[PDB]
Amino acid sequence: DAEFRHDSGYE
Amino acid sequence: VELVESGGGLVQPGGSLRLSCAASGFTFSSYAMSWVRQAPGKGLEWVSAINASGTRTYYADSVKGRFTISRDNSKNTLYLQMNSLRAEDTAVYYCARGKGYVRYFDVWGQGTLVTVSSASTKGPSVFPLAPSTAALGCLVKDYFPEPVTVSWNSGALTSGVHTFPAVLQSSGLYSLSSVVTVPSSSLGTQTYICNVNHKPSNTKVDKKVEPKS
Amino acid sequence: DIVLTQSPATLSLSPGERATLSCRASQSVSSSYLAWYQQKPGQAPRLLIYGASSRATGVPARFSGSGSGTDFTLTISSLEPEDFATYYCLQIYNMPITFGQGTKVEIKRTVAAPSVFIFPPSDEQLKSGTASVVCLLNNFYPREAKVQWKVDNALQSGNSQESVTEQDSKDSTYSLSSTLTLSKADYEKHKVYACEVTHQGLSSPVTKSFNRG
Ligand SMILES: *[C@@H]1O[C@H](CO)[C@@H](O)[C@H](O)[C@H]1NC(C)=O
Repeated sequence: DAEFRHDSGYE
Repeated sequence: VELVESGGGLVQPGGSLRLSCAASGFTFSSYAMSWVRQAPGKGLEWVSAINASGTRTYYADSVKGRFTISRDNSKNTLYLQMNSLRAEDTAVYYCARGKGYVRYFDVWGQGTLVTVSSASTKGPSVFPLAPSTAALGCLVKDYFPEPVTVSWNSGALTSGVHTFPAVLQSSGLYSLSSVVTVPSSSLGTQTYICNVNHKPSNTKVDKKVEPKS
Repeated sequence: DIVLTQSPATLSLSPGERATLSCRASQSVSSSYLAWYQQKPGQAPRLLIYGASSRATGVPARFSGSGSGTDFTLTISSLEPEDFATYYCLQIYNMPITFGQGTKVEIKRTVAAPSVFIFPPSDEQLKSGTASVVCLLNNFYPREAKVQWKVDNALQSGNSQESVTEQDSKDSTYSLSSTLTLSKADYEKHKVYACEVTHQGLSSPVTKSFNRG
């Protein structure tokens, strides 16, 4: 519930 | 489990506005959060997101560098600071709770309307559309911003009522009509009053609509 | 960015029919991260399906989701009246979070011709130097309708605006308002004001008119 999936560096 | 937004209103282009979302009924600090917007008549557009701790924020390209998402976990509140606002930021903004990484949004706020425009707040003029089954109505003209509400007979009359979506006139002000179809036999016996409320300008009008003399 | 393409853009279906809504992703999306939402006018989105196939609590069994990779489907087995709404898919598999542009599911019903009404400007409005002439097309189906304004047989082009309601919750019809704007001086210069309505339900155009005064 705590974090979003993303590629490193995404702004 | 609820999310309640506030802070919406009218701002000029280049302006700033802060939205808040008050969370209740769950452990706020446990959940990643997001803002999502919807321009009038258009689809849902993701705006910004933040992890549960507030340590990592995320932005859509359209708003990067202009908007800042933040949270205050000790206050069960999510924020969206909007700066350098543009006409195309006009929209209903929703806060949403992430659920699982976050896999979907499971709880949504009620939404808060943000209008970005150089036009000034202005209350409507209310004119009768007099009956010539009969139709009658009220023309709600020259107001800004959205929205206005219309009821008939203080809510007692709903059958056959149509309140049209507002149209932006070339003058930059909105106008809409609300009409009702009623038995011809009732004309001049039954009183028909359109109740108009433009909250942004604190303008309320009750207008009796009758056959013309 | 993962682009979600929803098709068809709109569906017109009868109660009891199967609705099949498609969401195609521009690259593979883990099915755990693909959800479907229902939205009705004035309301926040409501979670229907999460993880491609799981029904949210409270969602009836007639809703089912399926698919994987780049092709996802929401099926409503037998449409109930409360199922007519807009439906969005959402991916939270990778940033930026994206929504499909929505599929609007509308109620099919029988052809219904509009009842047409015309309203002169009120004397009250004339005091302020503008005249609004209103044409109402009431309770028609399908949505497609043409309104033509003539003032002393002069076709009016560009000085009118139209507004259409959502389908009526009782009869699934549309209504439409067209408003012609003139100056008082111009209004007083002419006699015959007419709105001509073309619709599938009308074998020939219907004209409503009044003579000023
Ligand atoms: C965001 O918060 C979550 C939950 O507290 C944590 O696991 C994650 O590492 C944080 N992400 C970043 C990039 O700081």
